[PDB]
Amino acid sequence: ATLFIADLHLQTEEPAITAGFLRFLQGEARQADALYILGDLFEAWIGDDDPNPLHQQIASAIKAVVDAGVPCYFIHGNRDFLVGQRFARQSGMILLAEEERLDLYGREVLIMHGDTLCTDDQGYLAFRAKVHTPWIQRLFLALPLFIRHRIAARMRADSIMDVNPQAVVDAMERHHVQWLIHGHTHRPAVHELQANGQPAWRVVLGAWHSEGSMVKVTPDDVELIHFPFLEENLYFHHH
Ligand SMILES: CN(c1ccccc1C(=O)Nc1ccc(S(=O)(=O)N2CCN(c3cc(C(F)(F)F)cc(Cl)n3)CC2)cc1)S(C)(=O)=O
Ligand SMILES: [Mn+2]
Ligand SMILES: [Mn+2]
Repeated sequence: ATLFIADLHLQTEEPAITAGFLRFLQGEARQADALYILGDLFEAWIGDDDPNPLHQQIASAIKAVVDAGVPCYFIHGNRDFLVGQRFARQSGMILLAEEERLDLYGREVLIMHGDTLCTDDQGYLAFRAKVHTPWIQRLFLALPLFIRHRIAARMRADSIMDVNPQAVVDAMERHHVQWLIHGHTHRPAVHELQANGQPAWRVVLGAWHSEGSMVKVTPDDVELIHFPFLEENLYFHHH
């Protein structure tokens, strides 16, 4: 089986989510054929030179899954678009483009973070166009670390709408697929539509707010799965 997760929004202020992700990496992830992280792994990112210890802890935990034989892939989200090749090397992850077409046990499946499907939010799209401009990224990354931290703290306070239906059909027909997996919208669901004159499905991941969420693809089915962060130890009413 192949696993997909997204929108964990890891941050030091939310240690329970970090604990849940480490348990996931130590258990379920080790049995997968591959692990895809479709964006928003971190709540924020200001560059791979950030000494934030959470970054090194996450990188080591993912690297252990990679060393165990499970290839791990990453597509950027709107929160962590500055994740670069230095962190990819530390974690063992492979960085993918904003859109990729996968063969999963015969299925042609398109994957993306999903924010590019939100073509009605012109305000966010203008932000995305700016922060994805290469010279703007290079200029920001050249700033001192403490300056970048101050900018990000203010910009987070300065800065979710849903996808546009026609944008979904356009992407699914551009890639000629009947399956699409994405996150960003934080609305876990399975939507049936029509693309390429045939039934098609858009599978949406959930954010790691109170419980975990993943999509598991097998040769036989597609599974949207919700699970608790930590080991809920059972313990023991009247008639
Ligand atoms: C969907 N959302 C939005 C909806 C509408 C609009 C935006 C978003 C949105 O995604 N905003 C957002 C994303 C990441 C962070 S950040 O803290 O991680 N960080 C990243 C690096 N970053 C700069 C800064 C610059 C420069 F200073 F030059 F401007 C350049 C460059 Cl290249 N990167 C500083 C900030 C902070 C805010 S929403 C509800 O916010 O989630
Ligand atoms: Mn998200
Ligand atoms: Mn997002």
